[PDB]
Amino acid sequence: LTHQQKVLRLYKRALRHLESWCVHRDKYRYFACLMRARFDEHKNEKDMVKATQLLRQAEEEFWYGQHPQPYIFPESPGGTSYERYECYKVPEWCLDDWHPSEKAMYPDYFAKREQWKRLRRESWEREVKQLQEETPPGGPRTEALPPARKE
Amino acid sequence: LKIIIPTTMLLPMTWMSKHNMIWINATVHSLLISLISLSLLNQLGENSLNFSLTFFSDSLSAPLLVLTTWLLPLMLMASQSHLSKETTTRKKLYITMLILLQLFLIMTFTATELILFYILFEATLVPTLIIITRWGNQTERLNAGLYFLFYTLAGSLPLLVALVYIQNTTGSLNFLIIHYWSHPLSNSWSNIFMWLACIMAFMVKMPLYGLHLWLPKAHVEAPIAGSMVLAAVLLKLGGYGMMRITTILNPLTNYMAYPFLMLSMWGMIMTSSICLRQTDLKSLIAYSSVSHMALVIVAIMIQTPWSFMGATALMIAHGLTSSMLFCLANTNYERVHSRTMILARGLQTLLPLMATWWLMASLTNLALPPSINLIGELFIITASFSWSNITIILMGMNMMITALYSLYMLITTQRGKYTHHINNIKASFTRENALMALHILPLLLLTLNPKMILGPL
Amino acid sequence: ASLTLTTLIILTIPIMMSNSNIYKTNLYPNYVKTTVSYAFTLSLVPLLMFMHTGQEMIISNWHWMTLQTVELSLSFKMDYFSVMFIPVALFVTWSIMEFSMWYMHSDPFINRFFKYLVLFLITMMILVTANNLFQLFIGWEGVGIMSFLLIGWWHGRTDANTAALQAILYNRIGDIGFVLSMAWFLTHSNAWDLQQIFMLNNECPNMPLIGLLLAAAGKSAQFGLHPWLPSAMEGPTPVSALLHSSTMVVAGVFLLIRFYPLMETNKLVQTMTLCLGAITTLFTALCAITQNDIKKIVAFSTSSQLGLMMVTIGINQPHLAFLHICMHAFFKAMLFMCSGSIIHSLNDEQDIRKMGGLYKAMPFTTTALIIGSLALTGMPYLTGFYSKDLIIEAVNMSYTNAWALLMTLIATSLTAAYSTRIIFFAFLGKPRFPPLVLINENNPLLINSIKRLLIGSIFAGFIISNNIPPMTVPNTTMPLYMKMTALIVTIMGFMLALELNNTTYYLKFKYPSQTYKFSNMLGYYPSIMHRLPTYHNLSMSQKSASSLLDLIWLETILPKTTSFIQMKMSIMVSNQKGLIKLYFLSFLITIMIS
Amino acid sequence: ESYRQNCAKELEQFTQVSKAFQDRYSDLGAHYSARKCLAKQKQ
Amino acid sequence: SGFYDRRFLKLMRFYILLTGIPVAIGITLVNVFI
Amino acid sequence: LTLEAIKDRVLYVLKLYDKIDPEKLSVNSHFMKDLGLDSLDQVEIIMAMEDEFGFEIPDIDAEKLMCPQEIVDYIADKKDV
Repeated sequence: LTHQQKVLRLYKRALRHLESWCVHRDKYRYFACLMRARFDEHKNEKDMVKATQLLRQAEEEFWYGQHPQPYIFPESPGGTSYERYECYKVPEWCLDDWHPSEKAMYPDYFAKREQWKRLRRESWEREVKQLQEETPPGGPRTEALPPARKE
Repeated sequence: LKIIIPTTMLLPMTWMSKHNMIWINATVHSLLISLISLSLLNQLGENSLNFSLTFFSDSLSAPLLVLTTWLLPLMLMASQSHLSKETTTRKKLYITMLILLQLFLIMTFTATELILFYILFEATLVPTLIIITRWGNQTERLNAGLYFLFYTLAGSLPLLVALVYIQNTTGSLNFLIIHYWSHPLSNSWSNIFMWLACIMAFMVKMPLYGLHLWLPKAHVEAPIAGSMVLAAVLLKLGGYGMMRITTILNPLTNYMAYPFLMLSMWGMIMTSSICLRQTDLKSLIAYSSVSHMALVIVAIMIQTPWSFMGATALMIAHGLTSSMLFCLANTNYERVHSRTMILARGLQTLLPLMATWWLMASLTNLALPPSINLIGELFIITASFSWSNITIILMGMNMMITALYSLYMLITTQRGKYTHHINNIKASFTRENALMALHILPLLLLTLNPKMILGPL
Repeated sequence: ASLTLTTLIILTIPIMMSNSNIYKTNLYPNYVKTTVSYAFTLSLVPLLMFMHTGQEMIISNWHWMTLQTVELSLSFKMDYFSVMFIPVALFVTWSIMEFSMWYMHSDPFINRFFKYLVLFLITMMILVTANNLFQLFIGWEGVGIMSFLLIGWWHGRTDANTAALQAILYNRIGDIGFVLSMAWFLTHSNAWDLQQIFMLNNECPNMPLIGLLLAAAGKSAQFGLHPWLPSAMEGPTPVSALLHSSTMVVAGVFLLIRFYPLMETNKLVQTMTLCLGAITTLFTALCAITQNDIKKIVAFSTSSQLGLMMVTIGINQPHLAFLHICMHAFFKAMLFMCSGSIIHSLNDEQDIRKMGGLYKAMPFTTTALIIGSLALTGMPYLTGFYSKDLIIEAVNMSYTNAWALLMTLIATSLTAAYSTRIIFFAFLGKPRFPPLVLINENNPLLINSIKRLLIGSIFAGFIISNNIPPMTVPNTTMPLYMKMTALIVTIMGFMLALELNNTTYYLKFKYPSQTYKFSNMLGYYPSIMHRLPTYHNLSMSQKSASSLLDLIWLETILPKTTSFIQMKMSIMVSNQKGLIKLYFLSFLITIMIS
Repeated sequence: ESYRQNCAKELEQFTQVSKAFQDRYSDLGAHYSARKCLAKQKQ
Repeated sequence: SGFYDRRFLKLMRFYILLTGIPVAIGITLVNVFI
Repeated sequence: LTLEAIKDRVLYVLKLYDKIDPEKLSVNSHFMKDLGLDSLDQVEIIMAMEDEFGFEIPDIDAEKLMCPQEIVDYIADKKDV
C-alpha cells in the first residue's frame, strides 16, 4: 500500500459515514462540502512525516464518530442481500451432465456450447506457453496481456 | 429355528451364484427373510414367547431381531458399488462375512443360555474385525482393528469367568429359571467384584464415556458395510445383554450405579461438546452415537420401568438414524473423496434430493416429535427425573447441543457456496436414493405403532 | 365436532398433492390460497355455534399408545381459545398467501415455498388445538423447525443461516424448561392432560411453573431470549410477516395462557412473569426507538407487544391477554406487508435513511401504514384500543408492583415513538432514494390483501369486544386520569419524538451521545452475549474436551500405559542375548529358591 | 367452569384407588415379580 | 439436471402404489362386508 | 437495462458536476490529463455516480476509473448487460 490512496479511502469512508449521520440530502451536502473543505484547508500540501501524524489524528477522530451502522447497498458485504442469489449461480460444467433426453431439448445452446469448449481445449497450450514466457520467476502481478490470441 | 436356517442357506447360494448376479441373489433373499423375520414380532402380552429348549423370544429381542434381519440388504446396496474392481472370488468371500455376521446376531438375540449368549456375543467379533482390517481405507485401520478388539475382550473375559461361577453357586445358568430363582446379592466385597464382572463387558461394548475411544477410531476406518453394523447393532446388543443380566444383581445396583451414572451423565454432555467441533464428518457421526448411548446406559441403570421402555425405543431409533447418517456421508466421500467436511461446501446447490435426506436424517437425529427417537428419549428423562430432580439440568444441555451440531452438519456441508473446481460430482444414482429411502421410511411408519417397539415392560 | 376437525384436516391435503404433477406446475399455489379460503369459510361456523349458545368440546378420536396407568392419546380440545383463534390464523395467513404470490412472483422454487407455508400453519394448528400436553409439544417443536426452514430460505448468504441456527438455539433453551415441566407433571400429577392437571393440582406447585415459564420465554422472546427474533427478519419478508409478527411468537405466551389456573395457584409466578415481561417491553422498545431497517423496527415492536401482553398474563388477567393477540395479528401483518410493498417497490432497500419520502408515491400503502400505526398506537375507538387500554388500565387498578407499571408506561410511550419514526422517514420528507423510480403500487391481489386486513383492522376490535362473554368483569370507577393516562403518554410520545426529529433537520453536526450508541447497539446484548460465551465454549470444546481430556489423557491412561509397559517388559524378557552361563546359572538359583 | 363438585367425588375414589394401587405396586422396579410383591406385603 | 430425481420418484411412487391399491381396496371390501 | 442507457445516465451525471464544463465532456474524455479535477474530487464523482445506481464500487477498482468509457465498461461488466 501507498499513502495517497490511503488518505483517499479514508476520505470516501468518512464521507459515507457522514451521510449516514446527516440523512437528509441537504445537511449532508453542506457538511460534505465542509469536509472536503477541511481536507484542503488543512494540509493539501505538506511533508510526509507530518502527514502521517495527521492521519493518525484523522483515524481517531473518525473512529470516534464512525456511527454504529453505516448505510450499505445490498450488493455490498454488509448487505440486506449480499448473497441472496448464490443459491442459484450454478457453474456451467454441471449442465454438462444432463444426458441426451435433456440435451436434445436445447440443440442450439448445446451446439454453441461445444463450440466454446472446443475453443478452450484448442486454446489452452498457448496460455501455457505465454504464461511460461511473460513470467519471471513469478512476481506479485496477476494475469498478463493478450498478444495474438486468447489471453 | 425356521428363520435361522435360510440365513445359513444363502451362503451356498452365494458361492454357487453366477459370478455377475450374486448381488441380486443376496439382496432378494435377504429381503424375503426379512419379511419372514417380521412374523416373529407378535410376541405375547404376558409370558415371554418360547421355542426350542435352546431359544426363546422375549419382546425385548423381537424388534431388534427384525432390525438385524432388515439391515443386510441395506449393507448390500451400499457396498455393491463401493467395490467392483475386486475379483469375483473375493467379493463372494466378502458378502459371506456380512451374512455370517448377522447369523451370529440372530442366534445371539434369541439367546437363551447366557453362556451361549456370551459365546456368540463374543463370536461376533471376528467377521467385523476382518471387514475393518481388510476393506477399510487408509493406514490407520490396522491400528484401529486392535482398539476394536482388545477393548471388547478385556471387558468380555472376566464376564466369562463370572458366568461360569454363577452356574456353580446356583443351579442352571439358563435365563428363565434364573429370572425366577433370582436371589439378591449384597455388599461385602466379593459381591461387588461380581457386580463389575457382570457389568463391565456390556458397558464396554456399548461405549461408555471413559472407554469409548475405540469407537470413533473404528468408524473412521471401516468400509461402510462395517460401519453400519458396528454402529447400528453391536452397541445395541451390548445394551440388550446388560438389560438381560440385570435380572440378577439388586439390591446392589442401588449402591453401585452412582459412579457410572457420573461417567454417563457427564460424558454425554462432554462427548456431545466434542461433537460440536470435529474436523471431519465421519467422526462427528460417531461421537453423536456415543452421545446418545450414554442415555441408554443411565436408562438401564436407574432400572425404572419407564427407563427400560425408553431404553428399547432409543436403541432401535438410534440404530436406524445412525446407520442412515453413515451411508449418507459415505455418498459424499465417494463423490469427492474429501472426507474432511469443509471441502463439500455447497453440495445442495448441485443436487437437491440428497439435501432432503440430510434434512430428514439430521432432523430425527436432534429428535423432534413424534420421532421414536424423541419419545424414546423423553421417557428416560422422565424416569431419570424421578430418580433425581436435579438430573434434568444435565439432560437439558444435551438436548441443546444435539440440536446444534446436528444442524451444524447440515448447514456446513450443504447450505452455502459450491466449491468451484470440484467437478467430480455426478448427479445421484438410483441406488443411493433407494437406500436411504429404505432407512427412513420404516423409521417413520414405526411411529404409528410404538406399542410393538416399547418392549417387555 | 365434524366441523372443527374438517377445518383442520383439509389443510393437510395440498401437501399430499405435493408429489402429484400439479405441484410441479406453476398452477399450484392458487389452489393453496383457495384452500385456505375454503378453510376459513368453513372456519367461521364453529365460532358461531360457539356464539349464541356457547358450547365447547373436546374430542380424542384415537388413543395412540396405551401405557400402564398413563394412556396418552391425541385430543383436540376446542375451548373458547382454540375456537376463537383459528379463524384469525386462517385469515391473516390467507392474506399472506395472496401477498406472497406477488412478492415472490419472480422466484424459482416458489411452489416449495408455499408448501412450507401450509406445512407451518398446520403445525400451528397442532399447537393451538391440542389438549394432551405431548401433542402440544409436537406442535411446539414442529413450529420451531418450520421457523428454521423458512428463516434459511435464502440459504446462500451465511447470515441467513446464522439467524436460523440462532433461533433454533434459543427455542431449544426454552425447550429445556418445557421438558422439565412436562416430566414433572407426569411424575407428580400423573397426567399429561389438562383435565388431569387442572383437577389434581389445587396444591401449590413450587417449581414446574417456572420451567414452564422459561419455555414460555422461549418462543416469546423475553429479555433473556430476545435477539433471535430481531435476527429472524433476515428471512424473506412474507415469512417474517407470517409468524414473527403473530402466528409463531404469540404461541410462546399462548402456552402460558392455557395454564392460567395453575398460575393462579401461585403468587410468585404472576410475580416473576410480570417482573420480566415489563422490563422486556421497556428494553426492547428503547432499541426500537432508534433503528434504520423497517423490519427491525417492526420486529422490536412485535416483541415489545409480547412483553406487554406478558405482564397482561402476569397481572392475572389471562382473558384480555389472549384478547390482545387476536387484535395484534392484524396490525403486525399490516405493517410487514405494506413494508413489503415499499421494499419490493424500491428494489429492496430496508434502510430508512435512504428510504425515500414517498407519501404521495404510494398513497394506498400510505393509508394502510397510517391506520396500522394508529392501531398499534392504541387510538380510542380503533381496534388496538380494545386491547391496550383495557390492559394497562387493569394494570393500573390492580394491586401489584408499581415500578413495572412504570415500565409499562414508558413502553407504551415508546410505542408511539418508533411508530412515529417509521411514518416520518417513510413518507414525510422530500424523497432521497436513488433516482429512476421503478415504483409501482399496482397489482390487484396485493390491493385486495391490504384491503381485507384494513377491514379487520378497523371493525374487529368493536365486533369481537362486543360478541365475547364478559369474563373480564369491568373495573370502571376512580379516577378520571386513570383512563386519560393511556392517551397522554402517547401524546408525549408524538410530541417529544416529533419535535426531536424535526430538530434533527437543522444542520449542526453533533456526534452521538453514549445513550444513542447504547440503544442503537440493540443494548450491546448480542455483541457481548454472542462473542463471549460461544468463545469460551468452542474454545473449551477443543482447548480441553476434544483434546487433552479425551484425545490425550483418556488414551494415555490405559491404551498407552499397557502398550508401553509391554514394550519395556518385552524388551526385557527377550533380551536378545542367549549366553548359556546366564540363564543356566539362573536355573541354579531358581532351584535354590524353589 | 364450576367443578370442585362432582369432580371432587370422583377425585376421592381416585384418591383411594390410586392410593392402594400405589401401595401394591410401587418400588418393585423392573423385573417386577409376584415374589417381590409378597416381599413388600410382609413389610 | 433434474431428471434422475424425478425418475426416482416415479419409480418409488409407482411401486408403493402398485402394491398399494390392491391392499387398500382389500381392506375396504373387508370393512363393508365381513 | 442497456449499454446506451448506462453511457447516457453516466454522462448525464457527469454533466451536472460543476467542475466539469459540459461542452468539454466526452465519453472518451480523460479525467486528469484532461480536466484538472484531481483525485479528491474524483472520489466525489465516483461515489456520487455509483450512488445513482445504488451499485457499490470496490475501492481498488475505484482507483482506476478515469475515462467515463472505462466506467460504463465497468458497470457493463458488473451488471452483465
